[PDB]
Amino acid sequence: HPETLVKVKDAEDQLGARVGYIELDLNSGKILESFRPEERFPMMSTFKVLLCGAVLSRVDAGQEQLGRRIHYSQRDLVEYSPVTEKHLTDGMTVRELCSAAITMSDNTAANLLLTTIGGPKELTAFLHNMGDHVTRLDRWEPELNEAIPNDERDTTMPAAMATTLRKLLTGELLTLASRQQLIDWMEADKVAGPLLRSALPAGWFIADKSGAGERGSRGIIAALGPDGKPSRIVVIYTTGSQATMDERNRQIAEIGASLIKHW
Ligand SMILES: N#C/C(=C/Nc1ccc(Nc2ccccc2)cc1)c1nn[nH]n1
Ligand SMILES: N#C/C(=C/Nc1ccc(Nc2ccccc2)cc1)c1nn[nH]n1
Repeated sequence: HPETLVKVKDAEDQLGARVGYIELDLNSGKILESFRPEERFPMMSTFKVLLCGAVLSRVDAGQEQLGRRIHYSQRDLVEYSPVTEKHLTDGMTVRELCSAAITMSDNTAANLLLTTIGGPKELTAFLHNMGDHVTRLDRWEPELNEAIPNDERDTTMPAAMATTLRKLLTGELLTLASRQQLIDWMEADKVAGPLLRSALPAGWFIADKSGAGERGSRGIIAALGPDGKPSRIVVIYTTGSQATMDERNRQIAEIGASLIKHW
């Protein structure tokens, strides 16, 4: 609804940054609303959903098993690895690693899983092969969050990301088992999900993955709807802001309030 585009432009004014925004009907894929749909923004940890989509595609093809145990060492740990740093001794299964990557944004889990699929080049190839010709992963955690201005490494476009997430959650790319697991991991997000669930009306469904990078970069991808069922995908990215979190969070509050008011 254009009143939500007003809030998006309000956010650009107040944040001093570019905001990219899409609402997509989950059933048809129709763009309901867009702002900078085909500009590039760093994905940050929102890529971890696409990563686990590629992992589940391999599980579906018998190329991977969710219960396969992965071992690793102290020198593999990168910044912000709250789950993996506790299983050097135990190791973790593929399923636990996707859970940690998606619900806790665990960076080492993401890097372990990237290795399993062939690295950033193969994630990019997976995306291209499902019709996303622009989303690209180039680097590993934590460098892929660098967000250098004008750098196209590790970026998506809001519209491509929205279309890609709809395909993963509801298209024929993944089996029913896999598409349900992917959305279940997103529904269990511990980072942004509890805040969004609190803010939405009672009983709403939300499944999401957020990300944060350098240089003010932030983003969220989400499937949400009333009455316990998702019916829309919403993608928001921003980069370039020097605002703190107070001002940033007031801005998303305003966009989200409008999205719901005009649903
Ligand atoms: N201020 C401002 C900006 C607004 N852009 C924008 C882009 C698309 C729309 N689209 C729109 C569609 C229906 C009703 C009303 C509006 C509305 C606003 C802007 N700044 N830089 N690029 N766009
Ligand atoms: N504070 C505050 C408010 C923010 N609430 C709100 C409402 C809906 C959302 N939901 C949301 C979902 C996806 C992307 C972005 C946001 C997020 C926040 C508010 N003011 N009036 N109504 N809600």
